Amino acid sequence: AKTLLHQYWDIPEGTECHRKTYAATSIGGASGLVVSAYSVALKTPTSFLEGVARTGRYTFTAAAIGAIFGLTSCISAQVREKPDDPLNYLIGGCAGGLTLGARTRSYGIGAAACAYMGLTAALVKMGQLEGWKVFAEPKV
Amino acid sequence: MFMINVLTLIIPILLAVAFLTLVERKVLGYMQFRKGPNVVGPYGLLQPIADAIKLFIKEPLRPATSSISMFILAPILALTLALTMWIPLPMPYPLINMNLGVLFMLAMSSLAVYSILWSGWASNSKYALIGALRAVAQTISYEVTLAIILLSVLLMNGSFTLSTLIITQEQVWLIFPAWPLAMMWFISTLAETNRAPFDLTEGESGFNVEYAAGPFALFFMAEYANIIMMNIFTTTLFLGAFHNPYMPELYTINFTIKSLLLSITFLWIRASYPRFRYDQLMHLLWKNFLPLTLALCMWHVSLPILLSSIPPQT
Amino acid sequence: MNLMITLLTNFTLATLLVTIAFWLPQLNVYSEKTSPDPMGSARLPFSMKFFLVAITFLLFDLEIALLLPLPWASQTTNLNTMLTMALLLIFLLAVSLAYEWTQKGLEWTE
Amino acid sequence: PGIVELPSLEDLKVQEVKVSSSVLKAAAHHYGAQCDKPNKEFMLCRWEEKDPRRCLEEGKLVNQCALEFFRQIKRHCAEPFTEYWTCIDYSGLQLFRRCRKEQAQFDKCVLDKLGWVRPDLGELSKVTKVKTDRPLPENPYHSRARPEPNPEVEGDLKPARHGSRLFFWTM
Amino acid sequence: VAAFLKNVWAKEPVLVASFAIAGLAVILPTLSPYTKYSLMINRATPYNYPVPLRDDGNMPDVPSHPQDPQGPSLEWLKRL
Amino acid sequence: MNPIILIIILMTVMLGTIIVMISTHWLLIWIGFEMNMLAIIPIMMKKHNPRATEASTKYFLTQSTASMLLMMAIIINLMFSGQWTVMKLFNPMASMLMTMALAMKLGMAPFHFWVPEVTQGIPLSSGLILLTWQKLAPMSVLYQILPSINLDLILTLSILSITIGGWGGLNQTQLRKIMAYSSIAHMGWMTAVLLYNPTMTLLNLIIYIIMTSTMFTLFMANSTTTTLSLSHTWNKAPIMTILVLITLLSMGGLPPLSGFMPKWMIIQEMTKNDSIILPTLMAITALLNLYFYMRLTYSTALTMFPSTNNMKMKWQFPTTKRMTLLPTMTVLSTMLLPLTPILSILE
Amino acid sequence: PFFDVQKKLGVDLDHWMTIQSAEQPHRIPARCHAFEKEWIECAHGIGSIRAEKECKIEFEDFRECLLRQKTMKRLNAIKRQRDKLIKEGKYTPPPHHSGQEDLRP
Amino acid sequence: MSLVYMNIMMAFTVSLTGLLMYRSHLMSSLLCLEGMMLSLFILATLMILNSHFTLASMMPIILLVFAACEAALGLSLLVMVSNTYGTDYVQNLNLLQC
Amino acid sequence: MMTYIVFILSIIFVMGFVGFSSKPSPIYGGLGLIVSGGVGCGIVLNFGGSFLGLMVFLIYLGGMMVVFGYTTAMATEQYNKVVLGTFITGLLMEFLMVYYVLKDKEVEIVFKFNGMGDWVIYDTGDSGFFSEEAMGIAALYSYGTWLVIVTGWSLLIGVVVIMEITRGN
Amino acid sequence: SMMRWNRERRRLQIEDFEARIALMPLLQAEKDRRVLQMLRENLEEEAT
Repeated sequence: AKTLLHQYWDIPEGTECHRKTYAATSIGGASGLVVSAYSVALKTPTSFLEGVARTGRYTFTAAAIGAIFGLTSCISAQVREKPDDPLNYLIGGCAGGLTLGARTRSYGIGAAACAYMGLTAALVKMGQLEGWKVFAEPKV
Repeated sequence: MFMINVLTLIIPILLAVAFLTLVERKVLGYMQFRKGPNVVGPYGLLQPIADAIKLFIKEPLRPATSSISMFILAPILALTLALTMWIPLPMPYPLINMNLGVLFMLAMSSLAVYSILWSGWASNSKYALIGALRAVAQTISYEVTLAIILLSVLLMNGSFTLSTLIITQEQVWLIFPAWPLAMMWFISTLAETNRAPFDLTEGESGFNVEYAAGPFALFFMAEYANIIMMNIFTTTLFLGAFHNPYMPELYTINFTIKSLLLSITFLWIRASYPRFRYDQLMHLLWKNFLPLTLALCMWHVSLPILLSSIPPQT
Repeated sequence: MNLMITLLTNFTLATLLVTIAFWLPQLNVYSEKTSPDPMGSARLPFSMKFFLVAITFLLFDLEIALLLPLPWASQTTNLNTMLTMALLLIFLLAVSLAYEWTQKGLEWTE
Repeated sequence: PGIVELPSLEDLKVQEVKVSSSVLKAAAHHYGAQCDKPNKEFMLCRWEEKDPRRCLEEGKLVNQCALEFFRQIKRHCAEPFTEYWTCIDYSGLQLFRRCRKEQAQFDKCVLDKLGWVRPDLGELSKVTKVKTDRPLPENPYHSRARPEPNPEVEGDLKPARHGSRLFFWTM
Repeated sequence: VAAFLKNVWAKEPVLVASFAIAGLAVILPTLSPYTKYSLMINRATPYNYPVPLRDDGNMPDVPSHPQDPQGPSLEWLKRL
Repeated sequence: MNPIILIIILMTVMLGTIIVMISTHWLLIWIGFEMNMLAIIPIMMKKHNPRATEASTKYFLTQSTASMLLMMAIIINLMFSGQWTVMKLFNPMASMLMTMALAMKLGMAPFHFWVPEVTQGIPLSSGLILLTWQKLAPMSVLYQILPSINLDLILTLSILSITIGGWGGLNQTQLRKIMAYSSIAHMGWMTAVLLYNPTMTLLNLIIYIIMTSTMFTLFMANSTTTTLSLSHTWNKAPIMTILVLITLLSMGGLPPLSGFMPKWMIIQEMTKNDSIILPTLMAITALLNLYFYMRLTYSTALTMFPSTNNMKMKWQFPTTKRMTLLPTMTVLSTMLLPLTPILSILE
Repeated sequence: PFFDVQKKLGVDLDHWMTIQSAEQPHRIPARCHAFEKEWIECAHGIGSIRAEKECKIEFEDFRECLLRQKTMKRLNAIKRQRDKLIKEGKYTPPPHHSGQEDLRP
Repeated sequence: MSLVYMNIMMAFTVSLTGLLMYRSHLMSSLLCLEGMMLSLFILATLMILNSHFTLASMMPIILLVFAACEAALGLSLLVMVSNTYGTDYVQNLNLLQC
Repeated sequence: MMTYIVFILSIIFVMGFVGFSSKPSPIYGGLGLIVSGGVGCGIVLNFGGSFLGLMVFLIYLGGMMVVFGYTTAMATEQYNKVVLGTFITGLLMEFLMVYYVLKDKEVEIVFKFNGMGDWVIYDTGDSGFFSEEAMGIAALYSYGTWLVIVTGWSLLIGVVVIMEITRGN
Repeated sequence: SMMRWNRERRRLQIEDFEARIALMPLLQAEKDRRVLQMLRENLEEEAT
């Protein structure tokens, strides 16, 4: 799960949209696969085909989230001509939130997902720029 | 060449158990003022052959077993652990000379109860299951007392090698320093093989009643081979003979006579006493045999230390 | 190799005898029987005493396993410590037996 | 890493002692009593050097001296030794107690023809001293230099400066 | 005390015999003078090789030969 | 249960934990863990209810799986290191196996599922014994092996435990499940700081033990198992309601009470290592623990729920329960902030 | 916490079984006595960090004695190359590797 | 490492996966747990006897006995379950969901 | 093919585990565990552990699995796709490991495993006039005082616990 | 009788053991030369 983030981050910002979109789609698909595995383990489906349908639904939803976020972030960083800016990732996060609202067939979830996912993606880009660490090595 | 040795070990076992059935009938009959079989052959010598041919051509029962795998497998394990268990016997030289022959025999003794358990489970009658459970409990309890008695006697001996028991008994028998252990060992081996007065399935059901004539015959062969070998084990363990390395036939004749006398003593005990109850034999083990076994185990742990009588490891 | 050969010989003689006993009168021609014990309709009720003596056997068997290597252990150089530990093991076995005796553990299967 | 230093096949060539185990066990006590010095020197060299390749010449001396034992058996006491080792060789465990009269005859012939005294109980199992010319290996394990330990703690314990210095706590 | 002992000898001889045997086993090694003989019998068994010591120059107690008078003796085990 | 047998079983539990604490051999650690499990099984079966049997069965199965994984880790470290000394492990796979084994033993998420289950089905004294004493030995084993602990795994377990404990305690009405989820969140707090400064882990362990002891002692003294009887407590004795309000205030980390002491110190050891996102996230999540503590204080002491007519009879009888160390544990858990540097005795 | 009761009280409970080069019955040595002895006498009293960064050579030697990765890797290489040259016909086994050596003793 | 180490580790792994997926019974899970203990026994004694660790040969017997004692405890719990719902099915142990 | 005997035995060992990891029935699971225990005893027999192999036969099979089957006979009253499915799956993966490590002689899953026989790692020395494992077990009383004390106390406590919790009162 | 025979057995055992430790050095030297010869043969085969 470390090589997927590495292959997403080694692509420079706003250079090749296809590779970034594919990497973000793979990361989203892995997250959706984990979520679907935990859902079918903790809550047993009434049939095998129901379980496969739920797994496919979760995987496709999260893959669409990742693909839309990566595509929108790379296109906005290309057209706005600045690669090191968290506003591009904020726009991509709101696009992902709108994709979540389109997947869940509601508007309020879409608006809240736009706001919070845009904030989270901007925070992720800010941490990548400033070198913030969440799993910090013990140095003191 | 070695397979010839294996066959000359295993075929006389079957001959000995068939003529043990004959000897049991004759000796039991003569002890209650009548005769045994003396019509079929000269003094009934052809009786086991006639019984075998009769039992192998009878119609099989074909019971409605829940499982056929356990039904087949119980005679397999019974006969295999009856015949494998003869190989480390030093008569005066064993077939397989092993460092831990006593532990091997104890392991197969513990392992032999699965035939009873699978025979009880495979039969569809639950009363047979209850009888099998009681027989299993009796066998494992007397397994415990057999293990402790064997441990104390081997602590006198000093090693687990079965052939060393001939060397350690060159001067005097081990029934002289260990006669309470000898008595309790004899009763424990009597109760191990479901021998009178410790059999329960004959009195008020059996676990192997549902088996056909052939499988019942195979169970009988396994049980009687166990009886003969247990008597031979008691003879080797407590009543060892004089062994000459240049004439092994002296030791062979001597321990054969002793084990024959012990088997006749088994049949003699069968025709003297009424049957025990199940709770009465549990009371005999857990409240009478076990405290004395633990006390004599402590005594035989401490006795070679305080007497400068520790035997060699080799 | 000798022990494996003896085990295989005993096993193959056993299955040959079982196959002969189970199949030789099967080739004879007879008449079949209908599919039909005092407790056929009644379920089997649980008894705590048999399970109790089973677990008592298991625990005494484990302490027997602990007590077993005494013939090898008697040849040591710390004879006082070996004697003390052996006597302590058998004393704890007897203490377990007496505590099972006092608390009505060996009841109706005594 | 390194290349293993191995002696050539000419360094490993010696006249063997081609006798069976019962032949050796028959004359084991007299071999221990008479051939003690090269055996003890070889065993001390083996336990000090911890390397067979450094002891080979000493081993050759054993394969010489033991042979000089057996020839003296062959010259003078061939037949009682033959009977004794045959009697030892018959039994499965090679027990000494089954061959007492042949051992007595062999020992009598050896004593009155060569003056060898059989050792008593515990005599061969003694620990002896060996005077040898080869020096003691100062580094038999080929150990390198140990790492330097950390500096220890020294000096008197002064009180802590301005107390705990934990946030607003003065002490 | 004597009435109780005769009472348990009347009702439960098996427990009385077992307790007597256990008490004898637990108090007899501390009184028999043969335990030390067991200790030095177990000590005198040569399981390993008696590896010789290098002669520094001053070891009068250690022998130079197996048949030398120095070292431990085993006449007590020969006689007992 | 006989008093002598109960005393012997309790000293067996204590002996097992002490054996885990004082031994330098991995086999003795395993032996002490089995001693602890085997001796604590009957305490959960003190009442002989079907719920107690099911709780004991679930606890037995989880502890058996944890002990088997621990033995696998010990055997792998034996193969790859050739020694048994309780110190850093010499294989990452053995370290991972041992870490998840001790996480299953401590009830860390996502192995937490037995903790709200089991604590519901056992009496209050046995639940207190579980949630306080059973957490000493695995924390000692985690203390000894921190050079080989993977940082990613332990921090993931810590944040999962804190989040799941808060979101689980947000829903319950029963007191024992609330204490179970609070325990899960607190062990997330204690394991989040382990690789930076284990003295703070010791301090948080001690403070959590004192607080859980005080709350369970108050519940045993008032004989309350749901929130409605705790609401009823205002009529029978108001001082008990004041004490549970103050203790629940302290359990949420509200200053100047002593529950602010551990977590704040934990932050002081994680901003030193330039980790700022994680302590802020953990405080934001512990606000949910403060929320359901506030809900309990609203139900118990800050208002007066209606009582029944038979409660008047309970006005005529003084309580006779041996409230052992209740005032001492109430004082020590709430006014211990001005003696904060005393944690230096644990360094 | 690790309460060192044994070192405070001077008693020995499990230190005899911790390591492999300890005192053994009848002085029976293990197969990696020297390697573990050298590693232990290196890493004594210098701490875990200096132990893991200073004498990694001794620990690698001890691990190689314990598991024999490189030894059977070399054996695999030798046997594979021997089988390949046997198939290619450029190599034959000597008589002393075929069973007619009339060995040393 | 050797081949038998791979085989014993795979045996432990399949017994662990057998334990973690309950089918219908509890006796089957108990048997899976004892299979895990047996694989641990075999791995430990193979490692011990390979390296000639003399004293450590006392260890696996303890590894048997303690764990075997635990097995007895587990059986008793199963019997208690069998005394309540009449069967050892795991789908009756759900009284603590609420 | 004889020199791989232990390895061959090990195959049956893991095969026996798929006998009861699929969990067909407690009787058949017990039979599979019995076969696995016998195979493991043979495996440790081929390494020189005779006393430990007879410990496996005497205490595991004849002592504990007897009680397991004895309690099995008091449940699972006498009279699937999933059992056969996971049996086939486990057998297929097991033979995949066998084929791969017999093909390229060096595989890895978590650790690097070698494809040679078990005979290579054996010792070339002789133990003398004693069995090293035998005296290692015999040192339980001379050296393992603390281990004996804690094991005996554990067994006594286990007896007390067992007869206490099944009283029901 | 058992104590007398066991003491005699101990004396015979230590006699056999002292015979073995007298025979040890020759077998040790033979084993060293044999393993060196085997290693040399393996070295030559690895070379060719």
